[PDB]
Amino acid sequence: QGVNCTEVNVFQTRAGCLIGAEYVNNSYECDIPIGAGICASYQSIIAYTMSLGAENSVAYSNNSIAIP
Amino acid sequence: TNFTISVTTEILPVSMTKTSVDCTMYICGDSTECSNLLLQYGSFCTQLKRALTGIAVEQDKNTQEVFAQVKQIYKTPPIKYFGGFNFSQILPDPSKPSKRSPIEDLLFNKVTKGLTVLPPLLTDEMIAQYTSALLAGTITSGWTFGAGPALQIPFPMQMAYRFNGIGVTQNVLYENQKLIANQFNSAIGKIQDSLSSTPSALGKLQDVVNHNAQALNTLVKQLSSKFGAISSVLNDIFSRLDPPEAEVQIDRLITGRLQSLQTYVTQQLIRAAEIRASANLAATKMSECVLGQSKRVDFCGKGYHLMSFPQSAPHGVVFLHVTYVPAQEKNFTTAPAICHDGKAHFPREGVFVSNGTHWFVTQRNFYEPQIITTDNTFVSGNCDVVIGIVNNTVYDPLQPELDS
Amino acid sequence: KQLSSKFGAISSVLNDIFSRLDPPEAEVQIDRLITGRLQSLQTYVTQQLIRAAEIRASANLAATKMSECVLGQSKRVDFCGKGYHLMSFPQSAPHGVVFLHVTYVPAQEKNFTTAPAICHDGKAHFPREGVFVSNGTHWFVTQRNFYEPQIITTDNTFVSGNCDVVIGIVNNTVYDPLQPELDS
Ligand SMILES: *[C@@H]1O[C@H](CO)[C@@H](O[C@@H]2O[C@H](CO)[C@@H](O)[C@H](O)[C@H]2NC(C)=O)[C@H](O)[C@H]1NC(C)=O
Ligand SMILES: *[C@@H]1O[C@H](CO)[C@@H](O[C@@H]2O[C@H](CO)[C@@H](O)[C@H](O)[C@H]2NC(C)=O)[C@H](O)[C@H]1NC(C)=O
Ligand SMILES: *[C@@H]1O[C@H](CO)[C@@H](O[C@@H]2O[C@H](CO)[C@@H](O)[C@H](O)[C@H]2NC(C)=O)[C@H](O)[C@H]1NC(C)=O
Ligand SMILES: *[C@@H]1O[C@H](CO)[C@@H](O[C@@H]2O[C@H](CO)[C@@H](O)[C@H](O)[C@H]2NC(C)=O)[C@H](O)[C@H]1NC(C)=O
Ligand SMILES: *[C@@H]1O[C@H](CO)[C@@H](O[C@@H]2O[C@H](CO)[C@@H](O)[C@H](O)[C@H]2NC(C)=O)[C@H](O)[C@H]1NC(C)=O
Ligand SMILES: *[C@@H]1O[C@H](CO)[C@@H](O[C@@H]2O[C@H](CO)[C@@H](O)[C@H](O)[C@H]2NC(C)=O)[C@H](O)[C@H]1NC(C)=O
Ligand SMILES: *[C@@H]1O[C@H](CO)[C@@H](O)[C@H](O)[C@H]1NC(C)=O
Ligand SMILES: *[C@@H]1O[C@H](CO)[C@@H](O)[C@H](O)[C@H]1NC(C)=O
Ligand SMILES: *[C@@H]1O[C@H](CO)[C@@H](O)[C@H](O)[C@H]1NC(C)=O
Ligand SMILES: *[C@@H]1O[C@H](CO)[C@@H](O)[C@H](O)[C@H]1NC(C)=O
Ligand SMILES: *[C@@H]1O[C@H](CO)[C@@H](O)[C@H](O)[C@H]1NC(C)=O
Repeated sequence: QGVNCTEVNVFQTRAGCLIGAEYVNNSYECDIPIGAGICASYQSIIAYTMSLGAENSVAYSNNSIAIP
Repeated sequence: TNFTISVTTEILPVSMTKTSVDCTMYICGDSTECSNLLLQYGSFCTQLKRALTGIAVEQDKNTQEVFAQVKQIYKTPPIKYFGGFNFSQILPDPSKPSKRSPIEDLLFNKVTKGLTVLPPLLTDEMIAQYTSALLAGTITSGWTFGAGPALQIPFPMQMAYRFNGIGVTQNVLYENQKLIANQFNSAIGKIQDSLSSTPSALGKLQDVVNHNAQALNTLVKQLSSKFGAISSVLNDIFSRLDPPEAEVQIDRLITGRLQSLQTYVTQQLIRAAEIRASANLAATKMSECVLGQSKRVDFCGKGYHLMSFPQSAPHGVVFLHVTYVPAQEKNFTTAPAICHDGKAHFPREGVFVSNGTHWFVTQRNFYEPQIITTDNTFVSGNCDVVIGIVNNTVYDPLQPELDS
Repeated sequence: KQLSSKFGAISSVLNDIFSRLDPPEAEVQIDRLITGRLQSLQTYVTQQLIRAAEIRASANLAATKMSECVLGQSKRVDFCGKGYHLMSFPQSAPHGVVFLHVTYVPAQEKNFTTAPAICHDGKAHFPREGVFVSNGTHWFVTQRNFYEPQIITTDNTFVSGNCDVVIGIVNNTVYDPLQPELDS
């Protein structure tokens, strides 16, 4: 953290550079914090941006109501 | 006889800047003999590293608790019409690449060795996304999104329910919906102008940032202190004096630096505890003011609380409390009960009101006279027990039905 | 473990220091050792004070939670349980307390057509506590947390003004429960 690995599977983050992890475009609920948005996990060891949750879009209308 | 929709700001700090300090680099630097002498002191550096890591994970936990209140990220509908209400200042702007609201952008702009400043686990982009999801949930789905599944509800009926939560009927809201929307838009514009024009409104976050920076500067400047020795540089005493005296001087410098760093750690722990309390309070306000309506007085702003808006801030959170403020009062003659055929009549929900000649019943928080009938009144006992009863007749809506 | 620290002295044991070094000259070393031990003790005391303050705040929070949503109802949402709160059961815990919150969570929602009010005989009708809903051809009033369709009558609705100032009102008749008694 705090330095670039170019002057030390290499990935660069805002917090720092990490080795031994592969960047994955998928978004998962992480467990091991890293910092600056990236949050690694074990599946091998992978690093990815943490997922906030499942995307939802309620069908809002001015004349529709939902009653359980 | 009138109301006023007033929007007030409430800024509460969320978390401080996470910092990590290296004991050997800060105290001894590049001297191997100094490190060997420091290794006999025990595990002070390990203790302080553990304390700083605990502080950092405490800040991360506070941020997660105050911001990740829901697990579903809601999205605003493309048609941003809510019965004349304007929410452009709080919704994220697609023109800005940061996906931040103009209010959020204004709050962001208004806020300006051996030590490493660890960046927060949650960046500002996902914090802004959390705030946008909370706004979408509290606007489109009402307050039920925080209590299970989200149920779609239009804004006028949500506002009617919120008015009912403070004992105000929906008829006055539906009779003055345009006036309420115009007053809300004017209040939003006025509070935006006030936030733009008042530099002292950001006092708490600026004070926290200044305190952290000043603590860091003091810890940096503490290296220049001689601590009663000949020199404040370890190189001079290592290459200028005999080891029998150089060992004593090195011990004096390292114990002075250790005392300074212990004081810094204690101050950081006290500030972290204060930030913990403030973040717990902010999380409580988010759970009560944002995720629902709170009947508590002065918990969610001045006066009666209707709803609120959560807004992201640098190292803090900004709340936009929507309040209910009565205005334009009028004197009116009252009576505890009405006597009719030897029976004492009491109001079901309001109070008896008189303008001088006739007697009506109206709500406590608004003026809405109505004919005193048997539907909105209940009888209990006779008239010689109550004190202050006046004489009036009680109309019966059932009577003209069988009169004809 | 901090008792076995040299603290800049020749050894962590003091009787050997007094035996091998005379107390006139060993007084400085003994003073350094005891002041290092006292500094460690003061650090431990300060850490214990901070932890005790935090745990006292947590205990005050637990006491307030037990005051609100154990000895009575709680209207504060997301205070001591996710969702609508019903009750809680306090059980003993090692150096602490645990809560078993019983919560109310709605499920199985359905789509309905709503209306702010009902205009009958030129007068607007507002529900007392429910909301006007429609399943496609008929209008009903239901609770805000459960589905229970009922016919719109005058007992559960009240009249306030006419039906043109409001926006979004629809047309539907209101059944009068009083009428059929004197119709016959
Ligand atoms: C309650 O107050 C509001 C504003 O304080 C009044 O609305 C004003 O009404 C006058 C006349 O209709 C207009 O000229 C103003 O432009 C309105 N102001 C705003 C901000 O819309 C309202 O009339 C008051 N209610 C009563 C019953 O008098
Ligand atoms: C809601 O508020 C926004 C922001 O004030 C309004 O956008 C302004 O519209 C006027 C013209 O009506 C422009 O002159 C301003 O430049 C706009 N503001 C900005 C920041 O671009 C908007 O009209 C309001 N109403 C609705 C329905 O969105
Ligand atoms: C108190 O309010 C009542 C209700 O509005 C007033 O009664 C009406 O007053 C107007 C104004 O002169 C008359 O045109 C109506 O015929 C009155 N209604 C009835 C049923 O008589 C009353 O005048 C008000 N009293 C005072 C002192 O302001
Ligand atoms: C309201 O009406 C009652 C009943 O007509 C009045 O009570 C009477 O008061 C007089 C003296 O004031 C007594 O002699 C009667 O015996 C009372 N009658 C009853 C049934 O109690 C009462 O005074 C009236 N109040 C006002 C303010 O005029
Ligand atoms: C909406 O609900 C009402 C009442 O639940 C339905 O009215 C009844 O519908 C059943 C069969 O659908 C008929 O057998 C009854 O005779 C109806 N009642 C009356 C009083 O006519 C209504 O059909 C429902 N509408 C939709 C579109 O589902
Ligand atoms: C509800 O009923 C009213 C009264 O019958 C309707 O108002 C009439 O609407 C027609 C055309 O829509 C006009 O030509 C009349 O002049 C209106 N009369 C009055 C007294 O306003 C209203 O349109 C109906 N609404 C719905 C949705 O059916
Ligand atoms: C990568 O290295 C370059 C040059 O060494 C430096 O300018 C840059 O800041 C580094 N990247 C990060 C993210 O620090
Ligand atoms: C009501 O009357 C009192 C005294 O007669 C007066 O001081 C007060 O201003 C009046 N209130 C209003 C709203 O006029
Ligand atoms: C109101 O107060 C005055 C003076 O204190 C008293 O004479 C009068 O009886 C009181 N009225 C009531 C209804 O208590
Ligand atoms: C209600 O309708 C909308 C769009 O018509 C749909 O997205 C939603 O899933 C529906 N909800 C239910 C409970 O049927
Ligand atoms: C709902 O919104 C649409 C589009 O803004 C509008 O055409 C329609 O009239 C609205 N419905 C009501 C009941 O206001």
